[PDB]
Amino acid sequence: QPSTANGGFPSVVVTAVTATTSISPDIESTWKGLLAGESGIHALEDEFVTKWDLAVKIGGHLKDPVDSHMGRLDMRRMSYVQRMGKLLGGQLWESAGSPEVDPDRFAVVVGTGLGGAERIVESYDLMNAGGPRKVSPLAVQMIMPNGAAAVIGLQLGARAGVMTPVSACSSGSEAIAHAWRQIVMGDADVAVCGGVEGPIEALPIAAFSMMRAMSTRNDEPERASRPFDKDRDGFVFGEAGALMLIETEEHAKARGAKPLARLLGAGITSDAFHMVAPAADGVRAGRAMTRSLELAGLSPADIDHVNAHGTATPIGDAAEANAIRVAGCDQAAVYAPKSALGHSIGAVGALESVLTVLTLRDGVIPPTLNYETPDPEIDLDVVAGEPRYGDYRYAVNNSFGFGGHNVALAFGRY
Amino acid sequence: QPSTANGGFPSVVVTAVTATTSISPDIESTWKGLLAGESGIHALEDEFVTKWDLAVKIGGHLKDPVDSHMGRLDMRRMSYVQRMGKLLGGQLWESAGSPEVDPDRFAVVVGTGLGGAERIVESYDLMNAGGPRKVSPLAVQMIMPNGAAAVIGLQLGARAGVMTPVSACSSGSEAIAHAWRQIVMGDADVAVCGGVEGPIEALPIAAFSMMRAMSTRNDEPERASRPFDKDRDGFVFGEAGALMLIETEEHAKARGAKPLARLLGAGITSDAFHMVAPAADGVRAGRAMTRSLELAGLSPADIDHVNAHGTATPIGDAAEANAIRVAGCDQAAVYAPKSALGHSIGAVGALESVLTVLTLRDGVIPPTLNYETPDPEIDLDVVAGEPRYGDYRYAVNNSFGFGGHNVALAFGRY
Ligand SMILES: CCCCS(=O)(=O)Nc1ccc2n[nH]c(C)c2c1
Ligand SMILES: CCCCS(=O)(=O)Nc1ccc2n[nH]c(C)c2c1
Ligand code: NA
Ligand code: NA
Repeated sequence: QPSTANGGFPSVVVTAVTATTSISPDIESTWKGLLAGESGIHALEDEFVTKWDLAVKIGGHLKDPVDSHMGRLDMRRMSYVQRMGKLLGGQLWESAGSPEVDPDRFAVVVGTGLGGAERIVESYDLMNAGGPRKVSPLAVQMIMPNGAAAVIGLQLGARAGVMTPVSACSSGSEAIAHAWRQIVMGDADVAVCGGVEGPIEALPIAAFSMMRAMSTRNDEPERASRPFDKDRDGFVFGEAGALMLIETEEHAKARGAKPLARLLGAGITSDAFHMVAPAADGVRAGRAMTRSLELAGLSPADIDHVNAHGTATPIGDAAEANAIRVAGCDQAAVYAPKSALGHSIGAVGALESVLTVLTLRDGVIPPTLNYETPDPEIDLDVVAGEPRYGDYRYAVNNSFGFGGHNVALAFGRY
Repeated sequence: QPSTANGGFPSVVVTAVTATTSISPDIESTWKGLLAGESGIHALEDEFVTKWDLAVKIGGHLKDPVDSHMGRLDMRRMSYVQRMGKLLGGQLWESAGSPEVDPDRFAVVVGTGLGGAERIVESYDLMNAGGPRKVSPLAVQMIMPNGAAAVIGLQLGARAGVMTPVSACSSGSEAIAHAWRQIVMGDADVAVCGGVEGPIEALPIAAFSMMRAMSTRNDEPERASRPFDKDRDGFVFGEAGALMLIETEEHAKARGAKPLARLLGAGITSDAFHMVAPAADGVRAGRAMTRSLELAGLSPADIDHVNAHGTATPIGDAAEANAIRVAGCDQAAVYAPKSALGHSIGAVGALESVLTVLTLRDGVIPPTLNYETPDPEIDLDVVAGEPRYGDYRYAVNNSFGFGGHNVALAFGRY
C-alpha cells in the first residue's frame, strides 16, 4: 500500500504561507505575537453589540481590515470572502517569489464556511426596491460559495482545478487535504490552498451562542477562550484568513524554493453522530488522525506535536481528548491556538495548518492561553505559560467541524 | 501509472440511483418520459412571475414537490436542500436493498450550489422582530452548506467521510468524482454521492437572467431549451435532485448487488478565464475529459456517447463543441438532457450522471428536444427526433459550471 515514506506518494512540501488574523496582517508578526503571549480577543466596540445587547460581547476582529485594501471597484464586484481571497492570494504569490508555474499543473482549493452570503440580502433588498432589473449582473459570481476560490484561481491562473470544500470548522483543513490529494494523484504539481471566512457580526453571534457554544466572559476578553481548562464556557470568534503554497519537492527544487515543512498525509472521516455535537466517543475523529498517519507512513509514536482543534467548548475539548488518545498520540505536546486567535470557522483549519508548519520550522510551540486549572478528565500535555522549544519532527493538525467532519493533516519538518 | 483498466484502481460500479425531476419523482418514470419525448418545462404558474413581471416565465418545478413528503417537524428543523437530501437518501437506500455496510467504510459526498440560504433570511427576520434570542438553536445546522450531506450521512450512518463540494453547475458531478477518489484511494468501499439544489423562485431568475443566460421563449415553454440549436437563447430552470450509490465491484458482489454501470474515472480542471463565461477555446474543459480517460484507461476512440453539459447558452454550447473536439470525442453520440429537464445547477451534474448510467444500461439515448436547425459552426452527432438505440460501451458526462469548473466522469457499461 502506497504512502509518503515508501515512495508511493510524491513528496509534497510547503513553500509559502500567508494569513491575516486578529493579531496582525503579517503571518510572521502573528507568529511573534503568539510566542509573546499576545491575544487578538478584545471587547467588541461595534454598535451591534449594544444594539441587540448580545450575550457575547468579545471577539477578535482582523487587526488590519480587509476592506482597507479595497477600492471602490473591488467593493461592489466582490463579496467579502472574495475580497479576502484576492488579498491573501496576492500576498501569497509575492511571498513565494512570484513563480511562473505551468497553469495546467496549478490547482486551487479554498474552503469557506458559508460563501458570499451578505450579497444574497443585498440582492434581496435591491429587488424589493427597484424590481428584478435592479439586481446586478455580477450577483451570481459574488453569491456562489465557490466564488473565493474562483477569484484566486482566476487571479493566479490555476487551470488544474479550482475546488471549494465546505465542512464548517474543517473547511480550511479539508481544502489542504484535497489539494494534497490533487497532487499525489498526478492532477497537479503546485497548489494554493487554505480557507477564507466572513467577519464577526450580530446574527453569526446570535446563531452560535444560542447553541450555548460561545463564551460569555465579557469582563476579561483575553481570558475567555480557555481550551482544555476547567473554567471554559465555549469558543470565541476570531476573524482570520489563511493560504499556503504546496508543491512537489521536485517542483520546489527546480525553482529554488526553500520549503518550510512537508505535507505528509491527510485523513477525512465523519462521525455520523449529531448535527453539531461531536461524538463524545472520539473514535472517528481519532481515525482521521490514524488515517493521516497511514498515508504519511508514520506511527503514533512519531507524532511529537498536536495542533488541537480546541474550541474550548466543554463537549468538544473532551471529545478531542478521547480522539487524541484513541489515535495513540496522547504523549504529544498539544497546542490550542484558538486560545489566542479564536475561531474563524471555514478559515481556522487553514490558519492552524500554517501555525503547525511554523511550529515545525522553528521548533517551538506557543503557549495555550488561559490554561491555568487543567480539567481533571482531560489529561494532555498542553503547552502553557511560555513557548516550549522542542525537537518536533512530525506534527498533526486537527479540525473537527460542526456536522461531524473530521480532518487531520500530518506535517513533518523539512 | 495506475488506471482502472490496468488494475491500479479498484473497479467501482454503480448499484443504485435515485432522482426527483420536473418529469417524475421516480427515476425510471423520468427515464421513460425522456424516451417518449416528454418535457418538464412548462409555464410558471407561481405568483412571483406576475408580481415582478419577470423576463423569464418558464421553468420546470419538481413533478412531486419535496415538502409534500415533509411533516411539521421536518419543515422547521431542516432547510430545503436538507429535506430533499433526506428524502432522496431514504429512497436510494431502499432501492439498494437497504444494505448493511461497514459505517467506517461508508462515505457521503453531496454537492450543492448554495446551501440552506433561505434560512439565512428567516433568521435575519426573526432577529429583527424578537431580537437575538428569537433565532433558533438549529439555525447553524440548517444554514451551513454542508448541511444536506451531513443530514444524509447522519441518516445513513456514513463514517468514512461526509463532503460537500461547491462548484455551481459541476457540484453534482464533482461530488461523484470525489466519492470515486475516496474509494480508489482506500478511504472507503461504498459511497452515496450526488447533488441537491433549491427550487425556482424570483431572485434566482433575476440574478441569472440579468447575465442574459436564460431563455425568454415564454410563448412555447417546451421549445425554449434548445441545446446546440441555432435559435437558442439561454438555459431554462428545471428543478432536480439526484443521488447514486457507488461501491467497489468486490463490495457489490459480496452483497448480491446487480450493478447498473461502471464508474471508471474522473477529471477536474479549471479554465481560469472568466467568472461566469466559459473559455470559448475549450482546452481545459476538454482536458477534463482527457483526464477522465487517462484514469479510466481508455482512448477517445472508445467513447461512444457524450452526455453534454449543453445549457443552450450561445457561448456555452460553442465552448463545449470545441471541448469535445479538443478531447477527440467528436464522433460520439451527443445528448443534452437539459433540453427536456432544464438546469438544476448544483444537482444537474448528478442527475445527468444517472441518465448516463441509464443510457449505458439500456443501450439507448433519449432525443435532444428542440434540436431542429443545427447551428452551422456546431457540427456534432446530436441525437434527436427519436431515441437512438446503439452499442454504447463507454460514455462521458460533462459538467462546466460557472466559475470555470470542469468535471468529466467516465462511465462504462457493466
Ligand atoms: C469569525 C467570524 C465568522 C462569521 S460566519 O461564520 O457567520 N461567516 C460569514 C460568512 C459570510 C459573511 N458575510 N457577512 C458576514 C457577517 C459573514 C459571516
Ligand atoms: C433550479 C432552481 C435553482 C435555484 S438556485 O440556483 O438559486 N438554488 C437555491 C438554493 C437554495 C434556495 N433556497 N430557496 C431558494 C429559492 C433556493 C435556491
Ligand atoms: Na488545530
Ligand atoms: Na451532461
